[PDB]
Amino acid sequence: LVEQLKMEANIDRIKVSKAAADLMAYCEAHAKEDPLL
Amino acid sequence: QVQLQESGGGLVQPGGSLRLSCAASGFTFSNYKMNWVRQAPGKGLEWVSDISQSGASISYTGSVKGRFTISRDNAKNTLYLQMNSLKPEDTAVYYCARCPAPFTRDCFDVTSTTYAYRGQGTQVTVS
Amino acid sequence: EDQRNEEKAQREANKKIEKQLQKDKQVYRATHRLLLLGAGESGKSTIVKFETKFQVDKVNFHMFDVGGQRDERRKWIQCFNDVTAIIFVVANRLQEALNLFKSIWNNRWLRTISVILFLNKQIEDYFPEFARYTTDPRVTRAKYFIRDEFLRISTASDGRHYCYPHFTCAVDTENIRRVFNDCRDIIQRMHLRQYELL
Amino acid sequence: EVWVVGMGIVMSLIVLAIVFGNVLVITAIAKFERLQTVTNYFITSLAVADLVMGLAVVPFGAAHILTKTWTFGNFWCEFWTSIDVLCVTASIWTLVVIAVDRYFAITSPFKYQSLLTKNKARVIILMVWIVSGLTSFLPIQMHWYRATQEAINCYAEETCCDFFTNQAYAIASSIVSFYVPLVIMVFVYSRVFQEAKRQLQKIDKSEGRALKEHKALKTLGIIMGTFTLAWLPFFIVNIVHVIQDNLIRKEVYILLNWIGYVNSGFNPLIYSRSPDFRIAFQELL
Amino acid sequence: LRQEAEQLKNQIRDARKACATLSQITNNIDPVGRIQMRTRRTLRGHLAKIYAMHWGTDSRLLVSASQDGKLIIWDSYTTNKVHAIPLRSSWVMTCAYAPSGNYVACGGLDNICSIYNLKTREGNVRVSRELAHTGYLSCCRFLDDNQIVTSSGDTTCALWDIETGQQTTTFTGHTGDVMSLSLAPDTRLFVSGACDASAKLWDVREGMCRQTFTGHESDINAICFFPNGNAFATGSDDATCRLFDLRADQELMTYSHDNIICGITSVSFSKSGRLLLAGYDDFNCNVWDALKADSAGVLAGHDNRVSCLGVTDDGMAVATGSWDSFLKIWN
Ligand SMILES: COc1ccc(C[C@@H](C)NC[C@H](O)c2ccc(O)c(NC=O)c2)cc1
Repeated sequence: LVEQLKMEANIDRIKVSKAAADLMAYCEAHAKEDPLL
Repeated sequence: QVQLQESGGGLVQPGGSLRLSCAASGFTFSNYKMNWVRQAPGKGLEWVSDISQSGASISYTGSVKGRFTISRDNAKNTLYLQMNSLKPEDTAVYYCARCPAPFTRDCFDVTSTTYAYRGQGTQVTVS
Repeated sequence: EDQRNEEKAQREANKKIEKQLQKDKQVYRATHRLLLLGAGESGKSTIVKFETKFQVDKVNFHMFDVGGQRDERRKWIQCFNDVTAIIFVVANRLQEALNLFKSIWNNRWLRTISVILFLNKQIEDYFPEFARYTTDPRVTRAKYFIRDEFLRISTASDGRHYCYPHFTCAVDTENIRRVFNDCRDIIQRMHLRQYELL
Repeated sequence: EVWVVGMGIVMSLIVLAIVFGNVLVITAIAKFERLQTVTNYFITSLAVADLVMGLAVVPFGAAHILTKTWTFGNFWCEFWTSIDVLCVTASIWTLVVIAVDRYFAITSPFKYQSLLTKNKARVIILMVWIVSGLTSFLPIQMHWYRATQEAINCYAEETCCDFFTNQAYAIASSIVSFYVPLVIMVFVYSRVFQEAKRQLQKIDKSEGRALKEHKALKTLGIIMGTFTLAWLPFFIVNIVHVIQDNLIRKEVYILLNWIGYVNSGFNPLIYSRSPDFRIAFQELL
Repeated sequence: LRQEAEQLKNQIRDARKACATLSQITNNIDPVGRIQMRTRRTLRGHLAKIYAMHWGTDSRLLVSASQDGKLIIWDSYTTNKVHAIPLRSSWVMTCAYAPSGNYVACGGLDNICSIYNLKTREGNVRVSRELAHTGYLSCCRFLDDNQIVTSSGDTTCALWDIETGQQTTTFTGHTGDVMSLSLAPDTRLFVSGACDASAKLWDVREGMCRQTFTGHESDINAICFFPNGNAFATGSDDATCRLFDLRADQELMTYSHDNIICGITSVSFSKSGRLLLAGYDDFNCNVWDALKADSAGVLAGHDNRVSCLGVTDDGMAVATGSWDSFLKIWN
C-alpha cells in the first residue's frame, strides 16, 4: 500500500493548462469527420 | 477520496458512558444512510445500530434497545453513538460503516472484509 | 445482379431462426425460475429436491443456487429481478438474516418478488421483547415470535408481494409440494391484483 | 319545437362519446409497442367493434328517428340492418372471450401464459368475427328473416325502414347473441369470485396487522352489471314481442335500442382501467 | 505504518492539488445546440432482459446477450439473426466481439468465460476453449483474436491466453468488485473500474498499477476511454459522470444535473469525443457535451432500464439494449 503510494507519487504530472488544451484541440479537429454532431 | 474516522473510546468499568463520533468528509452527507457496526475480538462482525437519512427511523439490535442512542448531524458531518450502561459483553472494535447507494432503503454492508466505506474503528472495552 | 443471391441466403437464416425461437420460447415460458439465497440448503435442495431442476405436475423449475458465490451481494442480486419466488432457507445470528431480508424487501429491482421463506430451525438474552409478546409453549413462543418478527418486517412496505412463512425440520419428504402449491398462489395473486379484482 | 331539437343533442353527445372514447384505445395500443400483448389484442377487437357501432350505425339510426323514414334506399337499408346485428354480436362475444380468458388465467395459472400464444389469439378473434357474421350477415342476405304478415304493406314494398323478424329468426338470434354469452359470463364470474374470496381469506390467515372484501365485488359490479343491466331488457323485449305481440310499442323498442347502444361506449371506460392504460392515456392528446 | 501511509497520501494529495476544471478554459467556445435522434430500426428479437451488446468492429454486425439463454449475432442494415448461439450458462453479464469479426465471448454468474467460433467449417457453432476465477465475471474484451482481458467480481482483472488457456499475467490490488474495463485504442494500457470508487489504471505488459484514481462517492458501474487515449470518463451510482484524466492524475469536470438521482449503467463516447452518451436508470439516455457539460438531448425511448450502450467505430449508430428484450439502433 505505502510502496504503491510512493511509486505512484514519484511520476510526472502535466498541467491542466496543457492537458485541457489537447483535449479541446483533438475534438475541434475531429468534429469535421464526426457525422453524428 | 471518502474519509470515515472515529473518536472516543477506551476502557471503562460497567455502567459507564461513552460518546463516539465519526468524521465523514469527501461525499455529501445529507443523503446517505449510516450505521454503526461492532466486531467482538474473536468473533465475526455483528450489528448494533442504524439510522435513516433524516434522523427519523432509528433502529437497533435486540440486546441494545434503549441503552444507547444514535443521532446524525446533517450539517457538521458527524454520527454520534451515545453509549450508556455498558455490560461485560460490550467489548469490541466499533466501525462507522455506511451504505452503498444514495437515496436508499437497504444495506449490504456487514461483510467479512473488503468494504471501502467502513472506517478503521476505535476500540471500546469493559473492565 | 449477382448481389441478389446473398439476400435469399440471409433471409433463409432469418426464417430458420424465426422458426427455432418460436419453438424455444414455448419451453422458456413453461419453466419458472427460483433462487436459494440466505443460506445453502443442503436439506431442502440436495436431499429433498448452478441450476438444479425438478418437476411437479408436468411443470419444471430452474431452482438456481448462489452457494459458490461471494459475500457482497449488491451486484449479482440486481440481475435476478425476473424470477418468480426467492426461496429463503434460514435457521448474533438471526439479526443478520433479518437485516438481509429487510434489504431484499426494500430493494428497488427485487421490489416485486414474492419472498417465500423457510424456517429450517424447527434467545431471550438477545431479544428483550420476548416477554412482552404473546400469540408446551417452550417451542411455540420462540417459533411464532421469530415468524411474527419476519412478518412484521414483511407487512410494512403496496400489496404486490407477500412472505409465505413455512416450517420444516423433519426428513422433508413432501417439502416440494410446499413450494409447488405455494408458487401457484403467486401467479394467481399476480393476475388478480392486475385485474383490479382483489 | 323541442321534440326535434332535443334529440339533436342527446343523440349526438352519445355519438361523440362512442367515437371519442375509442380512438383513445385504438391509438394508445397501435402506438406504444408495449401494450400489443395477448390480452390487449382482445380489447382492440373490442374498440373496433364499437368504433364501427358509433361511426356507421348510430349516426344513421338517429337521422332515421329525426326523419322517421329511410332516405338512402334499400341497397343500404338492407346492409345497415345487417351491420348492426353484426356489431352487437361481435361486441358481446368479445366480452365473453375476455371473460373466459380471465377465468382460465386465474383457475389454471401455470398454463395460461404457455398454452395461449400471440399466434393463437388471432384464431380466436377471426372465429368470433365469423360466429358473428354467419349469424348476422348471411341470414339477412339469403333472406331467412323476411317474417313470412303485416310488413308487406311498406317494408318489402318501398322506403320503410322497420325491423320485422319471424318466430324462427328472432329466437335463434337471441339464443345465440345474448343467452349463450350471459350464461357463460355468469359461470365464469362465479368461479372467479370464488377465488377472489379465497386469496383474500388466505391473506388474513397469516397477515393483516366487508372493509376490503368488498373490492372483489365493486369491480365485478362495474364489469358485469353494467353489461347485464344494459343488454338484458332489450333481449327480453325481443323474446316477449315475438311470443306475444302488440303488447309493446315502438317508442319502447327504440328506447331499449339506446339503453343498449351505450354499453358500447362504457367499455373503453371499464376495460381500460389498468395503470398502463391510465398512464399511456396522457401522451395522446 | 498506517500513519506513514497517511503521510504519503497527504503528499500525493498536495502534489495533485498543486498540479491543478476545463470549463474556465472553454467557456466562450461555440456550443453544439439541440440535437435529437430517432429509432431507425428496432431489433425486436429477444425474450428476456438484454444485459450487454459489444457493437462489432465491422460497424455493421453486433452481438447482443440476454439472460434468456441466447446469444444472437444481429445485423444493423437489414435486421436479421445471422446466428443464434445458445449458451449453457443461462445467465450472461457480458459479451465481447473480436476486432477481426472472428470470435465472441460470454460468461456470467457461472464464473466461466467461454469462446464461441463463428467462422467455422463444419456447420454448428461450437465452444472453442472455455477457460477458468472464484466469482462472477462481469466483462470481457479482445486485444487480438486470442487474448482476452476479463474483469471479475473476484476483485482481480486477469489477462488470459486462449492458446493452452493460461493466465499470462494477473492483476490485483482493488479490495472490491471490478465492474467494467475499457481498452486504449493503441491497445497498450487499460483502465479498470471497481466498487471502491477506484478507477485504477493498469499496464498490460508488466502487471501493476501506474497511476490510480479515487474521486467518486459510490461504486463504478461502467467506464469508457477517450478516442485518442489521453482521457477517460466514468459513471457511478450517484448519477454523476466524471471526465477523469490519465495525464494529470485528477479529473477535469464533473457531469451532474440536480434534476436526476439515479445510477449510470453504461457510458461511451462519440468519434470526436464531443457527445458523451450515458445510460441512466430512469429509462432515458442523456447526452453530455465534452467540455460544455449540459444535458442537450434526451434519447428517452426505452421502458425498463438501459443495460448497455455502444457506438460504431466510425461514429454512425448508437445502440442501447434495455431490460425489456428490445434493442434500438439510434442514428
Ligand atoms: C323499427 O325501428 C327500428 C330501427 C332500427 C332498429 C335496429 C335494430 C335492427 N337493432 C337490432 C339489435 O341491434 C339486435 C342485436 C342483436 C340481435 O340478435 C338482434 N336480433 C333481432 O331480431 C337485434 C330496430 C328498430
